[PDB]
Amino acid sequence: FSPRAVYTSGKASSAAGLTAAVVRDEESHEFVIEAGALMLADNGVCCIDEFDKMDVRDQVAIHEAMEQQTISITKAGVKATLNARTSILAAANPISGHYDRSKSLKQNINLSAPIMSRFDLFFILVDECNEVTDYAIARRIVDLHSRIEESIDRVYSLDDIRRYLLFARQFKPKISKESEDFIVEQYKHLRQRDGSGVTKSSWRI
Amino acid sequence: ASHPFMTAVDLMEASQLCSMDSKANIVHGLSVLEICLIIAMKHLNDIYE
Repeated sequence: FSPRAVYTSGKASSAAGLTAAVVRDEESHEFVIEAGALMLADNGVCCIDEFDKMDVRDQVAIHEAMEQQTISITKAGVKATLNARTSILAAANPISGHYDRSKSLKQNINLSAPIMSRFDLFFILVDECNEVTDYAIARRIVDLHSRIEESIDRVYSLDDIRRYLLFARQFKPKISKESEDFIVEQYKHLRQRDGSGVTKSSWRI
Repeated sequence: ASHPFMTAVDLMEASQLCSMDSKANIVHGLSVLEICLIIAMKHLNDIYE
């Protein structure tokens, strides 16, 4: 759908490559700066799957992407300070593959605290072991493999979805004068929801 | 003083009251507090083998 998007795995992205690669030219002999995948998908979203098969040097070089949305790499006395408003569409993977009910919720993932602190929203796929879950999802697979190009019953085609993408960036909404009192009263609710025990707990807000 | 003969009804009800699950009918006369407790340790038994 969105043309401003990339696709890579864990081992396919080393330390650089997607941010800003630097290598001496062969027909000029001078340290140049090569853009990565985060600079070409400006004002879009980058995709990445399997967040386990990777080292620790690549996560440090991308910490300035979800908090500052900029690239500041000065390597070899060559200044290369750019910026990119690309969102990170990460996809964490459990250690043992499945969510272990015996271990804690922080022992099944490999993400630490500085990584999750700079990241925004964090969702978890709901896992249900009921007889109604597999009974409803199996009906959609049968209707898709038997009725080819006939199971889609959308009310708006894909031609009008891309048209409504430019109207959102026209009239910038404002903030009403009756909403400043509603935000200051909802943050204190999540402040107590964070400290389940005494002070700290799991997700820091 | 109102049963002149016998039938197949007076013998079936006398065999059920002496064969019901005596370990499952004691939870009907409870509130919600102790009912949620016995289910709490049931969930802990699945993770603590």
